[PDB]
Amino acid sequence: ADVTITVNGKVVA
Amino acid sequence: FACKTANGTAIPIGGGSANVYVNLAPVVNVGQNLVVDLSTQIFCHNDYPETITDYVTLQRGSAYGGVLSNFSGTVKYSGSSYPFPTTSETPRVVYNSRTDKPWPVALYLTPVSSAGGVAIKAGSLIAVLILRQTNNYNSDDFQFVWNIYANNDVVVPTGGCDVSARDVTVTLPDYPGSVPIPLTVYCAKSQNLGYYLSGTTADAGNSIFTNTASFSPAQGVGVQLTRNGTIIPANNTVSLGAVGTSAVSLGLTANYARTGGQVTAGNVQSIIGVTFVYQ
Repeated sequence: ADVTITVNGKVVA
Repeated sequence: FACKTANGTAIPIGGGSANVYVNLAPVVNVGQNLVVDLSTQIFCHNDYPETITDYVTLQRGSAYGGVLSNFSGTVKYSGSSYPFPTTSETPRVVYNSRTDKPWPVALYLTPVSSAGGVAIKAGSLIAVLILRQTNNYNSDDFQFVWNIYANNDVVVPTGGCDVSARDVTVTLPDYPGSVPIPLTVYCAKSQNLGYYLSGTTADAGNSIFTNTASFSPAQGVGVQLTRNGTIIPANNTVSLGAVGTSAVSLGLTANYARTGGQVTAGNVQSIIGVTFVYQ
């Protein structure tokens, strides 16, 4: 790929 | 003829090959991409200008090395352009003062992709340059090698277009919030561009990237990208129309989306590729 996107998140308890 | 780099480091001259560390700032230009402007990185002078004049040419067989070995392009040498790898000896540059003057050389690459890039880490070989030094008073005629190494990490563009970042990181608000992805593209001349996404998906629609968070991963959810509210499946090309010299946003937003079963608490991460194509 030309660009790598790292997407972070969280489902809170 | 004696030379040093931008930070003042002597280049040991003649005899054996020298490893010369330079800073580079590669960018797209019209029809060719700058790999490295050496004229801001290598400076030379003559220690006897009252009585000796030094002449230096770039010899045939100068070429990219390392990860750039298979590329061709051009060398701008003293203001004129020649094929690179070099196929003839260039005209001479004259060194005629004790004051440092640039070595007036820039290396360019012929594009082969739309918006591709080649990573060059600091310490890697960029090019192998063969120099020939003569003068105006005797028969001295010696040829020697400068191995040009990267002093800094870069990505050399191999296409007509370049991106705001090669590695983008975004953080969603806590579920179920969304986040815009800052990512744009521009081109040296106008080009018609599209792009597609790559990665592992979890869903019937091939549009929810799997949650690959290493620690305490949430279950039942992954990451889905949209442009103007329209879901973008993997491996389905999105058109950007014509992109010119000002940046065009890809228009991407990240969202959580359900993959089936109960959504459980925990971390979420997805790694998604973007690839550009000419249309």
